[PDB]
Order: sequence, then C-alpha cells, then structure tokens
Amino acid sequence: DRTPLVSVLLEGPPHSGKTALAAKIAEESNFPFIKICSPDKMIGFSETAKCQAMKKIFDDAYKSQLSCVVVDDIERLLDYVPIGPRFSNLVLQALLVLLKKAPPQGR
Amino acid sequence: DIKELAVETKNFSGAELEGLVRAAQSTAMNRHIKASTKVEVDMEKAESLQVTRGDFLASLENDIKPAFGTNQEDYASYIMNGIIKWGDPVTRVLDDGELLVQQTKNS
Ligand SMILES: Nc1ncnc2c1ncn2[C@@H]1O[C@H](COP(=O)(O)OP(=O)(O)OP(=O)(O)O)[C@@H](O)[C@H]1O
Repeated sequence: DRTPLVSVLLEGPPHSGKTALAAKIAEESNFPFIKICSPDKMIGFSETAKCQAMKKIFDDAYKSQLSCVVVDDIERLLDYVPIGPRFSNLVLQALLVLLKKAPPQGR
Repeated sequence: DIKELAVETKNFSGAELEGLVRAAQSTAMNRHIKASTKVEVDMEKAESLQVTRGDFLASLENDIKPAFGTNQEDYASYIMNGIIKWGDPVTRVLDDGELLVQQTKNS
C-alpha cells in the first residue's frame, strides 16, 4: 500500500534468452492489462515519434486497477553505438522521468 | 458556521461559492426521495428539512473543485507518506524555512 509502483531489471550476456523469461513472468502475473512495448514496431521513427508512442502506451495503462508493462532491449530503444558514443538524449530523459510518475491514486 | 467555510474555501470565485450552496441543498431533498421502482416524495418528513455541516463537508470533498492555484490533489501526491520526526535535522530545516518566509514577508 505504501509502494504502488515497483520496477525491476533483467540483465545478462547476449543470446541468454531473457525476453522470453520476462514474457513468461508477465503472462503468469494474471493481471487484467498486459502490454509489450518493443522496438520492432517503430522502425525508422524520429525520436519525437518514439516519445509520443511510449507516452500513449503508458497512458493506456493508467485506466485499470492492475497493470504490467515490459520494456524490451533498452539499448536498441536509445539508438546506442560504441563509437563516439552516440545516442538519443530526448528518449533517455523521457524514460528517466517516466520511471517515477505514480499513477492516479488507488491503482 | 460561516467563518469555517470562508476560511477553508480558498481560490474560490463567486460562481463556485453559489454552486457549493446549491449542491449542499440538494443532498437533503435527495435524502427524502426514494427512487427504486417509482419516484415517491415522502411528505411525512418533508416538514423537517434541515441542512447540516456534514452535507457541506461532503459537497466540498466530492462535487465542487476550483479551477485555479494548487489544491489538495497535489499535496496528496507529493507528500505521499507524510513527515516523521526521526531526528534533529528535520526541525532545523523547518526552522530555517520559517525564518526565510518571515524575512520575505517583512523586509
Ligand atoms: N529455458 C529457456 N529460457 C529461455 N528461453 C528459452 C528456454 N528454452 C528455450 N528457450 C527459447 O530460446 C529463445 C530465447 O531467445 P530470446 O529472444 O529470448 O533471447 P534474447 O536474449 O532476447 O536475445 P538477444 O539477447 O540476442 O536479443 C526463445 O525461442 C525461447 O523460447
């Protein structure tokens, strides 16, 4: 009741099969509302479009009594590459702000 | 008591002050109407209508909400678990805040 918002990070080396485990846990949660945000459906988008899409997906989850959401392959979401390095700042700020916004009271 | 309401209704305009009274009045009249299979005014107690403080408080907390400034809905979110005096520094911080606000008011 004190903590209406919790989060966790799964990590490991490549080809260890982690996204599958996250999907399994989410499916076993038995929550009414389950959605998966993946880069596979944002090919070629400009960063603004990514921000808006994530905002919409999250907003849809504030209208239920119980929700679970999965963020997949964060590094691909930021457009990261070792050289430089080079990344998108706007999306990173969006995420950082969006991991501590509590939902409407009672959810 | 009028003074309590006058003090508590902050940022209200004239129209909202009228609306509060209207909503408060509606409550008793509703208390006397039984609408389950056919709207039927009682008339056996309609000669005893009274308006009590609880009606005003409920109407304040549920129906009317101003459209200016900061209200309870914000302080509720930002201060989620209140303040607990676990040591000395809390009092010191609050005292410094008091000094600063007083200086701003007077100087
Ligand atoms: N015990 C298991 N744990 C996880 N995945 C398993 C297991 N047994 C079989 N699999 C299968 O292995 C595959 C794991 O691939 P997955 O996409 O989850 O890996 P990934 O870590 O996301 O990949 P990458 O890191 O390259 O992006 C899936 O087909 C999954 O169903």
